[PDB]
Amino acid sequence: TGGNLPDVASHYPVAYEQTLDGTVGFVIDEMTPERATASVEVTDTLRARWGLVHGGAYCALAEMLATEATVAVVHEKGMMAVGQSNHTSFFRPVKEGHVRAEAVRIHAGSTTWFWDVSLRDDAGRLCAVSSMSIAVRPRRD
Amino acid sequence: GGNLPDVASHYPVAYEQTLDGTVGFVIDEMTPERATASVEVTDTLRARWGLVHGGAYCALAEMLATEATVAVVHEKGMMAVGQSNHTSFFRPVKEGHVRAEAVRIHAGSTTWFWDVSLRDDAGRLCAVSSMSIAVRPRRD
Amino acid sequence: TGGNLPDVASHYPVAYEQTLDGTVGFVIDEMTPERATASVEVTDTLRARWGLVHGGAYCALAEMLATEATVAVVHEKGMMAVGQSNHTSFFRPVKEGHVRAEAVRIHAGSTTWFWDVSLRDDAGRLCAVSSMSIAVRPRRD
Amino acid sequence: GGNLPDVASHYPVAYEQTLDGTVGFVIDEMTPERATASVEVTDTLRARWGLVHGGAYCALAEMLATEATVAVVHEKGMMAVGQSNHTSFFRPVKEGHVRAEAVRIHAGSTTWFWDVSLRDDAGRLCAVSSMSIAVRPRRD
Ligand SMILES: CC(C)(COP(=O)(O)OP(=O)(O)OC[C@H]1O[C@@H](n2cnc3c(N)ncnc32)[C@H](O)[C@@H]1OP(=O)(O)O)[C@@H](O)C(=O)NCCC(=O)NCCSCC(=O)c1ccc(O)cc1
Ligand SMILES: CC(C)(COP(=O)(O)OP(=O)(O)OC[C@H]1O[C@@H](n2cnc3c(N)ncnc32)[C@H](O)[C@@H]1OP(=O)(O)O)[C@@H](O)C(=O)NCCC(=O)NCCSCC(=O)c1ccc(O)cc1
Ligand SMILES: CC(C)(COP(=O)(O)OP(=O)(O)OC[C@H]1O[C@@H](n2cnc3c(N)ncnc32)[C@H](O)[C@@H]1OP(=O)(O)O)[C@@H](O)C(=O)NCCC(=O)NCCSCC(=O)c1ccc(O)cc1
Ligand SMILES: CC(C)(COP(=O)(O)OP(=O)(O)OC[C@H]1O[C@@H](n2cnc3c(N)ncnc32)[C@H](O)[C@@H]1OP(=O)(O)O)[C@@H](O)C(=O)NCCC(=O)NCCSCC(=O)c1ccc(O)cc1
Repeated sequence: TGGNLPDVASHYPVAYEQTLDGTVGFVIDEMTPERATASVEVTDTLRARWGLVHGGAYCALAEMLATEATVAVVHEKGMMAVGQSNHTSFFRPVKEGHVRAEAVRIHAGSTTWFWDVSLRDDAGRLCAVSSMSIAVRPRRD
Repeated sequence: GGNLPDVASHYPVAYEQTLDGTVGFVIDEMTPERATASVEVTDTLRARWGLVHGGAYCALAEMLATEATVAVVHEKGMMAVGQSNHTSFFRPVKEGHVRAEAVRIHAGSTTWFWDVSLRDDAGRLCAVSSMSIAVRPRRD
Repeated sequence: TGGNLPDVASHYPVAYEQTLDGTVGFVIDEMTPERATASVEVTDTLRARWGLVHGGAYCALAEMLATEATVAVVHEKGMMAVGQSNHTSFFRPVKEGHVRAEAVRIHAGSTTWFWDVSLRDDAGRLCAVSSMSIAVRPRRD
Repeated sequence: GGNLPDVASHYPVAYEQTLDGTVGFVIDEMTPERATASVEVTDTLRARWGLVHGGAYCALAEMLATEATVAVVHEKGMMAVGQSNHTSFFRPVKEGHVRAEAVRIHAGSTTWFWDVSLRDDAGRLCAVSSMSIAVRPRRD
C-alpha cells in the first residue's frame, strides 16, 4: 500500500500521495498488533517557519501510526478506529534528518485502544512522545 | 505570509514551504490573549479515510498557540516553542474548513497555556487542544 | 446527599464520609447538565509534605466533579459514567484557603462526555485546569 | 515516612497528616530513573461507587514522579513540582492494592518527564499517568 499503510480495503477515499501523510512523506516500517514503527525524512514540508520540525508533524505521525496500527487489527472485525485523544509532549527539537516513531500498544479495550509513541531523531534521542487513545466502534458501512 | 506575526526579518523556512503553508493555515486575528486561524479542507489536510487528519487539528493548534506567544514575547528577547499539545477529537470533519480559536488562559514566566477550539463550517466543536508553550531566553 | 453529590440512587457502596472525597472535604455547590461547581477547604489532608495543595487533590476534585456532573444526567437513563482521561495542568500553587472548581461541559457524545474544569484559589487566580473525558456506558446492574 | 526521600530536616506537613499519609501511599524503591510506590485500597481511596477514586491514581503518580525528581534535584538547590499530570484509566480497581511504577523518560534542565503505570494485585494495567515535573531554582 502507499506509505506501506495496512491494506485492509480494496479502495480508500483518498490516495496516499494526496493525503497529509503522503504529502509530508510518512512511511510505515513494521506493523504488528502490539507495536508499529514509521519514519519520515525531514524536509521543509515537515518544518515550521523557525526551521525545526513542526510540533504538528510529530502529532500527525503518532496519530497515523497509532490509528493505523489499530485499523490493521480491527478493520476485518467490522470495526472502525479513529483517534480520540492525542497528547504529545516535546522534549527536544529536530532540525533535520528523520523522525522515527515507535508505537507500543499498552491497552486494548473493547471501545478504546491506547498506544504510547516515542519519536526519536537520527542520533536516537527522544525528541517527543505521544499518548494516543484510539476509539474503536462498529463500522457504519 | 499565512499572516503569521512579522517579528523577524528572516525566517529559516518560507511560509509556502512550511507544513503550515503546505496545508494552507492562515491566521485571521491575533492579540496577546486570543488568536484565530483557519484552513480550507483539501486532500492535503485529510487522511486516506477521507476525514481531516487528527494531526491537522494538532498542527493548527500548535502553530496558532505558539505564534500567538511569539507575537508577544519575541520582541522581549524570548523564544517560544510548544512543550505539550493535548488534542481531543469529538467530531470528524469531512470537507469545508477548520476554524481554530486560541484563548490564552495562563501566561507565566516560563510557560503560557492556550485552549484551542477547532470548529467545522457549521460551528460545531470538532476538536479541542490544550497547548503548553515554553518561553525561554533566545539563544545568541 | 453527602458532599451534596447528586442523589441518583437510594444506596451507595461507600458512605460519603468514608470516601476520599469525604475525607478531604470536597463539596459540590451547583450542578446542572452543562456546568457544576465544587470547593474544598485546604487543610493538611489536602496538602503534600511541602505544604502546598497536592497535585492529586486538584485532579481528584476535577474527577469527582466532572464524573458526578455526568452521573447526575445519565444515571436515570440507565448508564454509568466513569473517568477515562484526566489531564490536569498546574499553573500556581495553593498554600491555604480553599480550592474552587468550575466544570463546564464542552462535548456530550453518546460514549464520551468532556468537561473543562478550572481550579481557582480564594483570590480568584487560576491555579490549575483539568480536561476530563468521562466514559458513558450502559449500567451492568 | 511513607519512605519519602529524606532530603530536608523539616517539612511543612508531617507525612501522617498529608494527603499521601492519609490515604497511605508508601514509596518502595527510588532511584534517579525509576521509582515505585503502593497503597492498600481502603474506603479512603475509594469514591462512593466503591471503586478506587480516579484522583487516587493521579495523586499516587504525582507524589511518586515529583518525589523521585526531588530525590535527585533537591541537593542541587532546585525545587521540583508537578506541571502537568495526564492520567488515563483502563480498568477499575475495587479492592486490594494499587502499585505504581514510575519510569523517567526525559530529564531536561527545566522539565523532567515520568511515565507512571498503575497496576492492580493481578498485575493488570489499570491506569497510566504521563507526569511533567517542573524543576526551578529553590527560593531563598
Ligand atoms: C473507561 C472504560 C469503561 C472503557 O471500557 P470499555 O472499552 O467500554 O470496556 P472493556 O470491555 O475494555 O472493559 C474493561 C473493563 O472496564 C470495566 N467496564 C467496562 N464497561 C463497564 C460497565 N458498563 N460497567 C461497569 N464496568 C465496566 C470493566 O471493569 C471491564 O472489565 P470486565 O468486567 O468486562 O472484565 C474502561 O476502560 C474503564 O472502566 N476504565 C477504568 C475507569 C476508572 O476506574 N476510572 C477512574 C475513576 S474516575 C471516577 C471517579 O474518580 C469518581 C470520584 C468521585 C465520585 O463521586 C465519582 C467518580
Ligand atoms: C510550574 C511552575 C513552577 C512554572 O512557573 P514559572 O514559569 O517558573 O514561574 P512563574 O514566575 O510564572 O511563577 C508563578 C508562580 O509559581 C510559583 N513558583 C514559580 N517558581 C517557583 C519557585 N522556584 N519556587 C517556589 N515557587 C515558584 C510561585 O507561586 C509563582 O508565583 P510568585 O510567587 O512568583 O508570585 C508554576 O506554574 C507552578 O508553580 N505551578 C503550580 C505547581 C503545583 O502546585 N503543582 C501541583 C503540586 S504537584 C506536587 C505534588 O502533588 C506532590 C505530592 C506529594 C509529594 O510528596 C510531593 C509533591
Ligand atoms: C471518537 C468518537 C467516534 C466517539 O463517538 P461516539 O461517542 O461513539 O458517538 P457519537 O454518537 O457522539 O457520534 C459523534 C460523531 O462521531 C462520528 N462517529 C461516531 N461513531 C461513528 C462510527 N461508528 N463510524 C463513523 N463515524 C462515527 C459521527 O460523525 C458522529 O456523528 P453522527 O454521524 O452520528 O451525527 C467521536 O467523538 C468522533 O468521531 N470523534 C472524532 C474522531 C476524529 O476525527 N479523530 C481525528 C482523526 S484521528 C485519525 C487520523 O488522523 C488518521 C491519520 C492517518 C491515517 O492513515 C489514519 C487515521
Ligand atoms: C521545551 C524545552 C525548550 C524545555 O527545555 P529546557 O528545560 O529549557 O532546556 P534543556 O536545557 O533541557 O534543553 C534541551 C534542548 O532544548 C532546546 N532548547 C532549550 N532551550 C532553548 C532555547 N532557549 N533556544 C533554543 N533551543 C532551546 C535545545 O535543543 C536543547 O538542547 P541543547 O541545545 O541545550 O543541547 C525543550 O524541551 C524543547 O526544546 N522541547 C522541544 C520543543 C519543540 O520542538 N516543540 C515542537 C515545535 S512546537 C512549535 C510549532 O510547531 C510551530 C509551528 C508553526 C509555527 O509557525 C510556530 C511554531
